Amino acid sequence: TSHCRFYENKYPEIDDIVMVNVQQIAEMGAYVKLLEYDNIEGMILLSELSRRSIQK
Amino acid sequence: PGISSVIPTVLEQSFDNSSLISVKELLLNKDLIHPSILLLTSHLAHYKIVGSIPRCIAMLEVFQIVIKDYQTPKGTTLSRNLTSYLSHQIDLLKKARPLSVTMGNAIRWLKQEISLIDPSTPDKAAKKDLCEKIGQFAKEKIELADQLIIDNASTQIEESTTIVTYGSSKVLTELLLHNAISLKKNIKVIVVDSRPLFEGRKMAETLRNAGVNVMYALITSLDTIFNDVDYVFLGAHSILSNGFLYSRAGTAMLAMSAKRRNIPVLVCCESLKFSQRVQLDSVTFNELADPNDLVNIDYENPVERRGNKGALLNQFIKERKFEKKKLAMENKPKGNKIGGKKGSEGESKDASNEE
Amino acid sequence: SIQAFVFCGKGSNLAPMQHSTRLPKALLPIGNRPMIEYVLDWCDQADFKEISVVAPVDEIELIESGLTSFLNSNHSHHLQDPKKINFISTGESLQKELLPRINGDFVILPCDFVTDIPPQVLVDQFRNRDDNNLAMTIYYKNSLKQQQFFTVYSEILLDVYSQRDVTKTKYLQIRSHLLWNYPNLTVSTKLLNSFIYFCSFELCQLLKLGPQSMSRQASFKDPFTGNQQQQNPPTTIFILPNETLFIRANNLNAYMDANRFVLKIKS
Amino acid sequence: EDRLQAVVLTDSYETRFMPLTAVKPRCLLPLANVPLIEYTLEFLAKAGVHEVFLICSSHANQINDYIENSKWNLPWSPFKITTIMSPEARCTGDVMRDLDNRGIITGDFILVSGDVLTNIDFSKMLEFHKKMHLQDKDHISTMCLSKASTYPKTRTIEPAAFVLDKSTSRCIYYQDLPLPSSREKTSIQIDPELLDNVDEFVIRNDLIDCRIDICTSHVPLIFQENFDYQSLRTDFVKGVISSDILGKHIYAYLTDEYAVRVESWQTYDTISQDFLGRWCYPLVLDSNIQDDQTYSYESRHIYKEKDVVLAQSCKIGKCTAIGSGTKIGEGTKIENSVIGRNCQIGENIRIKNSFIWDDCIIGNNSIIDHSLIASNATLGSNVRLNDGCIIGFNVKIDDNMDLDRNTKISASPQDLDDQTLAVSIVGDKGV
Repeated sequence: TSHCRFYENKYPEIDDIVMVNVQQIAEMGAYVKLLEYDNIEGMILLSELSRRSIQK
Repeated sequence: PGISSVIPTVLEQSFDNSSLISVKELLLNKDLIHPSILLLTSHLAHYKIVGSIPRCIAMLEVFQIVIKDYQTPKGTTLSRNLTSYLSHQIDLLKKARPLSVTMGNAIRWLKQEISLIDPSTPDKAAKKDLCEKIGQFAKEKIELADQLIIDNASTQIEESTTIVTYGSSKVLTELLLHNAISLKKNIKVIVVDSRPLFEGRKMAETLRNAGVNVMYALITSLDTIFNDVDYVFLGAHSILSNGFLYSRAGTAMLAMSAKRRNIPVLVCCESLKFSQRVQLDSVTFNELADPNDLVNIDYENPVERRGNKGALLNQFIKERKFEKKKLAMENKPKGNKIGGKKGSEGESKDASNEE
Repeated sequence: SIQAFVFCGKGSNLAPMQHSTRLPKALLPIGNRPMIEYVLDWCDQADFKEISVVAPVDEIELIESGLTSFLNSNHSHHLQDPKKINFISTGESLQKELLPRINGDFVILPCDFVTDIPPQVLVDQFRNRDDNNLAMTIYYKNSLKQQQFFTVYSEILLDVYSQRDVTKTKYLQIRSHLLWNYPNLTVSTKLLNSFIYFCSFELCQLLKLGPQSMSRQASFKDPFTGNQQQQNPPTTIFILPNETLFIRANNLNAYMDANRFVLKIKS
Repeated sequence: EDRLQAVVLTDSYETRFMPLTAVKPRCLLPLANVPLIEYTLEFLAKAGVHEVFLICSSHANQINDYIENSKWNLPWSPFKITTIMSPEARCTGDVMRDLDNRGIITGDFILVSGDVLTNIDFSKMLEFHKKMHLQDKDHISTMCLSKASTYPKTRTIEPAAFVLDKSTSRCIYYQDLPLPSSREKTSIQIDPELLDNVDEFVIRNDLIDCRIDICTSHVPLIFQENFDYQSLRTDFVKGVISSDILGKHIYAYLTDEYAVRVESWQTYDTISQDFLGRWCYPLVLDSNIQDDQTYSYESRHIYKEKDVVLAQSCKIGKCTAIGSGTKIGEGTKIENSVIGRNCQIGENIRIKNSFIWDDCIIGNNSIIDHSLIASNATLGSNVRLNDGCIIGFNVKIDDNMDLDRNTKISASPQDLDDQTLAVSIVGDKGV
C-alpha cells in the first residue's frame, strides 16, 4: 500500500509548490491527487488554471 | 511524374462534376518517393475497412515517419523543398482518390508548424520536439476527442438500447465496443450494408468478435425491420457550414425514414471534421470510383466468374455509374457530439470561430 | 529498402560446355540471347536499385567482365566472392554469410533463367497480401513416369508441402495437424518450380543461430509448422508460404531441357 | 429416361442416437414438426420415380402405419411403396443381396443411404450421368459432393477425405481421423498404381457427406459375385477402384447448394439452425408441402402456424418456431428454439438455444439452456439444464431436478442414465 507525506507534514503551507497528476476534468476544474504533499486531493477552479486550446 | 490520361469508360451525359478514372500498378516511379506513401495509395485504391477517421490518422503516422527519416541537407535549408515535396504528395493523393477536410486541416497545421520554427535552431533538437508536438496534437484532436464523444454518448444513451448503424466509422465501432464490454449493457446492433462495399459486414464481424447480437440489414429490405427501432446513428464524414452531412452511401434515405417514423437521427463527429466550404446537394461535388466493382455476382469481393456481365463499350450504349458519397439533409439530424461537448447541426460553424 | 541477390554456381547436373575453364555458368549462349541478359532485363523491369551478385570459388573476374562489357546495364552492380563454398552447399552457405548488408526485403533470383511471364505482378502480390514467402510454378511442356509433386490452394493461394520423389518412403504420407488447419490441399503433378524466391524483413535472425537448410529448400518454407508441439522460436505475422500459377512457356534448366529451350526460343 | 425405380435405406444408424429409439424409430422423428422421410419422399417425387422400395426392420410396424397414413398408398401418385422385411440390426450388403435374389431392376436405379434433405435440381445431373454413360460402356455409379460450412472445426464426427479429377471427375481414396477429441494418428497412405493416366488431381477434405448414389444394372450382380463387402462407401467403391474389374469407372459431381445428412446430435442441431435461417429456398415452412400444415413466415425470423394463444408482456429473440394449438402464459423469453404442435405452457420459461418436439406440457418456472425435449414427455416444476442434454420418449419429469453437460435421458419404460418414470436421478425407480 502506497501512502504517507513526502516532506514533513500531511497538509501543505502557504506559497509552497505542488505537482499534480490529473485523472478527470471539466466539472469544477481539477480536484486531483498530489505528488509533492501526500495523496489527499487538491482542487483548482476553472480560472486560476489558465495562464494564456484550454480543454486539450 | 508517372502516368497520366488514357482511361476506359465514357465521360457520361449525367453527372460529370469531378474527374473519373491514376496509378494502381507501379511502373516507372521517381527515385525520391517514400515507399509508405506508395503503399498507402495501393491500399486506398482497393480498401474495405477504413473511412474518414482512421485514414487521417494513418496519413499523420506516415508524415511522422517521413519526418523521422528526414534530415537537413548541407546546401538546402530545412524550409526549402519540404513544402514542394508535400505539395507533390498531395497531388499524388488527389490523383489516386479525392481527399477529406480533416486531411486538408492536417496539411494546414503542418504548414503552420513549418512557418513557426525558424531555420536557426539545431537540426537534431528541432525534429525531436516536432515529432513530440505532432504526437501530442494527435492525442488531443483524435484520441481525446474520441474519448469525449464516448463520454457524451454515455450520459445520453439509456439502459438497454437498440442502435441502427451504417458504414465503417471507427468511432461508432469503439462506442459499441465500450457499450458491450466496459459498461455492460443489453445491446441490439442492426447494421446495414450495400452492394459495392462490405463495410457494414466488416462492422458486424467486428461486433461478433466481441460478442454482440447483430442483425444484418440491406437497402432492399429496410421498412420490414423498423415496423421497435428507437435510436439511429449515422456514419459521419464531414459537416458543412450550412447544416448538411456529406456522408457515405444510403444514409440520407435512412434519415428520411427516421424523420417519417417518430424518432430523430443522431450523429457523432470530431471537432476538426467541420468545413467552411458550402454545398446543398449530391450533384455539387461527387466522389467517384471505377464501375468494375459492380460487374461480378456478389457473395465475396474476389471471385472471377464467367456469366453475363462484362460489357462497357462492346454493347449498344451501356453506362453503369454509381456514387460513393451522398448528401444528408438539414432538419433530420439534430444531435451532434463533438470536442466542444454539445451542439446541433443548425449551429453550423459556431465551433469554427472558437477553434 | 529494396534489394536483390543473384545466385551463381557451376554446372554439375548438365551432361554436354560447362567443364571448360573459361566458360562460366552465368555466361552461356543457348539461343542467341545470353543467360544473364534475361535476368538483367527482369531486374530492370522490377525497378530495383542495389543488386549484389553472389559468386562461387571458380570464376572471380569473368563474371565482372561480363557485367561490364557488351551489355545495357546502367546500374551499380557489385560482384562478391565469399569463401565457405563446398558444393557437396549451393547458396544457403552464401545466404548465411551475407546478412548485415540486407536493410529491407530481398529477392533471390539464380543465374539460369528462361522467362516470358509478366514480372511486376509477382512483386506486387508479395507486397500487398501480407505474406513472408512467395514461390512460382509453371506448366510442363505440351509440345509433341516418376516426376515431382507440389501443393496449391485456390480461392488466397498458399504453399504447404514441396518435397520431391528423390528420397522418401514407398507410400505417400500426409500429417493430421497439417490437414485440419487449412482444409483444402490441391496436389498437382504437371507443375514445375521456377526457383523464384521472395523474402521479407524477418528472416536474418534464424540463419545466424541455427543452420538446417539444404539447396535453399529443406529449411526455408517447410518449417512454417505452428502445429502439434511448437518448439521453434518464431519472428513476429504467422509463418505462411504462398504459390501462384502461370500459363506461358518458361521453366528451369537442369537435365536435357537446354535443347528444348533452343527449340522454343526461335518463334 | 422415363420410368425410374428407387431404393431408400431407412433405419440404419440406430444406437448412434443413443437416448432415443426404444418404442418409436429413427427415421420417423421430426426435424421441425414434420418427419425426415417426408423430405426424401418429396425429393423422389421431384425426380420422377415410378416404383419405390423401402427397407424396414426395427419398429417397422409403426413405419408401415405411417406410410399407410401418408398420401402415396392412394392411386393418384405415379409411384407405389413396397416394404422389404429384414432381421433386427443388419449390414447394407445383406439387404442388397436379398434385393438381387428377388429381382425387379431393369436399367438405372437410385440407392439412397441414411436421411438426406436436399434442394438440388436433379434432372441436369441425370442428363450428365446419361452423357457420361454414352461415352464408355464400363461405368457404374454417380456420387454427390458439396462445399463445407466455413471450416471443418465444429464438424468433428465427419472427416471425409476425397481425391478427385478435373477432366472426367473420379474418386480414388477415403479416410477418417479424430484429431481434437483424441490426438493419436498422423499417417495416411495413398495408392501409387495410377497417376499419369489421370494427370490432374484435386484432393479435398472440406466436403459434406451425402451418401447418395445413382446406379446402373451392375451393382447387385457385383454384390452377388463378391460377398465380402459390408458397406457401400467404406469398402465397396475403394475395392472397385483398386482393380476389381478392369476398365470400370465411377462418377463424382459437385454442387454448391445445401445438402447435409443426419448422423449425430450436434449435426442435427446445426441442420435445424440452418432450416430456421433462410438457407433453404425450395424447402421453407411458409409454402406448406404437407397441405395439413398452415405455417407462415413472420418478421425477426419467427415461424408461426395458425391459431396461437400467447399472454401479454413477453420478449422474443431470433430464429424461432411456434406450432399450432399452443396455450402460452406470461413470461417466455424465447431465443433460437423450435416448439412442436399443441403445447400447454404454465408461466415463465427462459429459453436460450433450446428445442421442443410434439405435444409437451411444461409446468411452472424453468431455465433451459441448449437442450432437446422429445415427444409426449412432460416437464413439471423447476427444470434447469446445461449444454447438449437429450431427453427421451415419454419421460415424466416431476418436481425439482438439476442436470449438467452431456447428461443423456432414456426412452425405454436399459444402459443409460435417467429413467422414464417418476423422478430422474433423485430416486432410482423403474426397469
